[PDB]
This record gives sequence, structure tokens and C-alpha cells, in this order.
Amino acid sequence: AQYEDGKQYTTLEKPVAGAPQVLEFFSFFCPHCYQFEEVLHISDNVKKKLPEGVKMTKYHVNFMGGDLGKDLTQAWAVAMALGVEDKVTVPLFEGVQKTQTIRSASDIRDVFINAGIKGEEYDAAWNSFVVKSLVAQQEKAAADVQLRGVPAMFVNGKYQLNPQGMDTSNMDVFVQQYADTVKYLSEK
Repeated sequence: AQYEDGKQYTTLEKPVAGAPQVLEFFSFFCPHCYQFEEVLHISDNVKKKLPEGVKMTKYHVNFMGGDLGKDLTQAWAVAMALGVEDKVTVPLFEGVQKTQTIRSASDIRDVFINAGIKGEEYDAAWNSFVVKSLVAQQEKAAADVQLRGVPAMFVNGKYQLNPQGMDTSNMDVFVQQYADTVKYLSEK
């Protein structure tokens, strides 16, 4: 066929019940994730092609960057709780990988402050149980698919995108192939 299991996607031997419809995993430490988000804009091009009614979820992971990696999973929970993902994603990526100015939880916090989130609001969220449960959700989702690498995307807890079966000579064509594949998998 045009889309083949084992080529543009693989099927989870052990499907995950109750999984988000489209679930993307990343780390702010992950060089290919920087490309996906800052250069390719994968998340955004997938969104523009998703059928009506299917929502997109994006989670941070712990297994890169040690202690700072975990701080970033908690910061990403804060980002989701306050709904400020679109304001901190670029400076977090650039702070970790471009300027390398993020070395501590306080440096992470500075990013939010600079983005206009009140210190007192950031701190309340950081320490909140609502954020603890969001950290838990992120950890559980990654655990459910036995996640060992990022970037990664999963559709309906059943299918895992496989970008390595794709031509990268043109960055545009790769992104739309990726997006079109998510749409196809979504309609399965």
C-alpha cells in the first residue's frame, strides 16, 4: 500500500487504552526536538491537518538531561497548567540549546518571568498539586508506551510515527508527509 505498517509508522504490540488521540513527546535537551519544533514546526503542521474533533497533546520527558531534565518536565507542567506553552517553548529550547543559559531551576523560572508570567503565579503553580498531577500524567503516558527516545508521536495509543522511512532532502515535503501520515493514522 501507500502507507505500510513498519514503514511510515509501526503498530504497538501492546496498545494503550485511553491514550490521547495525538500524543507527542519531547525534551528541551533533545537536538532533533529543537529541529522538529523550531525549524520544521511539526506540531503545528500536524495540527493544521488534523480532522475536526481530534485534539493534540504534547508531553516533556525525564530521561534526558538528568536533574535539569526533570525540572523541565515540571516546568512544562506549569506551562500546560497556565496555558502558556506558546510563550515559553521557544525561549526554553533556545535557553537550553542555543544560548545555553538555562542551568538551574531558577534559570527556567527566569524564562517564564521574561515571558510575562508573574513570579508569584509561577511559584504557586510550580508548587501546586495540580502541577504534580500533570507531571504524573506526563510520566505515565511515557511509561505506557515504554518510551526510550524523542521526538516521538503516537496516534490513539496504537500507532507510532516512523520518520526514518522518509526523505529529508526537502524540509517542507518531509513535514507534510509527516502531517499527512498523522492524518491517515487518525482516520484509521
